Amino acid sequence: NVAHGLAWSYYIGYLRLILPELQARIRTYNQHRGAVSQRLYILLPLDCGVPDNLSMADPNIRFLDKLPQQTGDRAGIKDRVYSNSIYELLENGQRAGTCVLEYATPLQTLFAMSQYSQAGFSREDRLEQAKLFCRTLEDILADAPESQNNCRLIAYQEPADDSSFSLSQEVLRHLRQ
Amino acid sequence: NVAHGLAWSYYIGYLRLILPELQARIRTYNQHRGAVSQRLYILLPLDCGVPDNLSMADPNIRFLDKLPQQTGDRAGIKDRVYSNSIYELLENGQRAGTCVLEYATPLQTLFAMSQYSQAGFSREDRLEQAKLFCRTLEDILADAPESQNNCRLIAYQEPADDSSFSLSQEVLRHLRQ
Ligand SMILES: O=C(O)CCC(=O)c1cc(-c2c[nH]c3c(F)cccc23)cs1
Ligand SMILES: O=C(O)CCC(=O)c1cc(-c2c[nH]c3c(F)cccc23)cs1
Repeated sequence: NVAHGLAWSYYIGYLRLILPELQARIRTYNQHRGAVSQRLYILLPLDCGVPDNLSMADPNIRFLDKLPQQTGDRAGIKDRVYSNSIYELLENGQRAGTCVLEYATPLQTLFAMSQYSQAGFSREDRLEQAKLFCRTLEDILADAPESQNNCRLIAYQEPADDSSFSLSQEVLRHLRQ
Repeated sequence: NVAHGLAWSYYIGYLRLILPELQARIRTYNQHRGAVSQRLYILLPLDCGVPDNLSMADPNIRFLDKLPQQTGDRAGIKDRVYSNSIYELLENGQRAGTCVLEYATPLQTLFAMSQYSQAGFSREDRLEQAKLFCRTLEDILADAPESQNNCRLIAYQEPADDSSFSLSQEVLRHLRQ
């Protein structure tokens, strides 16, 4: 299935390469008002909507700073640059958590494939494939050596057509545990 | 199939985002001994072997310089950095071409999946899936609006067990046309 390959490729081509150096980069930031959490938090919206600006998805998610960059030679790209962003999570006007946060970009591919006739991916299959992506990635990371309390997947389905939804509260549930 | 999804994800998640700005970045480099070619050259080894150092794959492929970086907000990563590398191609001691060059990183995922028992991808399926990746990507890019004489795929199979192979000569065949 499409989602199976995408989950494996996201581990192999991205997470396996950034997760081993992540806690070092975070420790460095914290040492040079509240330490940044030690894990990469990955947003997995099951509606596969991936905005590029996180603060427009919820005003209580506020960009704070960039992590120091990681670079490595990758596939002929000399000093390929991996950048990641740190966010503050607010709750009733209070800073309640700080963490490295981003969306899983493969879900934006599921979204786009579903709109392109030539991709052979029907619009109505997005949700099932997003669920399959989330399950496959969780199963990969549970057994992966580069994941050492390094990463937390935050999967969520914003309520059917309508009701109240808070992305920042979804992240905070995981941060608190 | 695995390769179908990976080809679509490589277009959607990478090429669609860097190709529109590529000729601008190249024009800038050329203006601020022989101009860099106007296209991104993508190496598609059908054996799915993707080294991170290109000059160790062939001594006639020599790193020259980095393209100026492109940055954009991407999935919550503020100023996500896209770096690309420029190479000189030599032939009998002469510089015969200059171009932005890198490997298609999805082929390294096909290679890795084929070695991981949990990925359900048999070792003997690599070649067929690499061929399918190459065909799917060519068909995507042929109809893609962001590809305007912007990109050239270089697919090759290094001779069965043994005979002479020159990666630099493979790239030069395409550069010359
Ligand atoms: O996506 C960004 O730009 C920030 C994260 C990053 O640098 C990378 C992501 C992947 C990747 C592996 N598989 C993918 C897929 F199936 C769809 C989209 C992206 C990817 C390789 S590197
Ligand atoms: O791979 C690098 O780090 C340099 C190029 C780059 O930045 C990106 C690549 C992709 C990607 C989309 N699909 C992929 C897949 F299936 C396997 C591996 C990578 C990718 C997203 S961004």
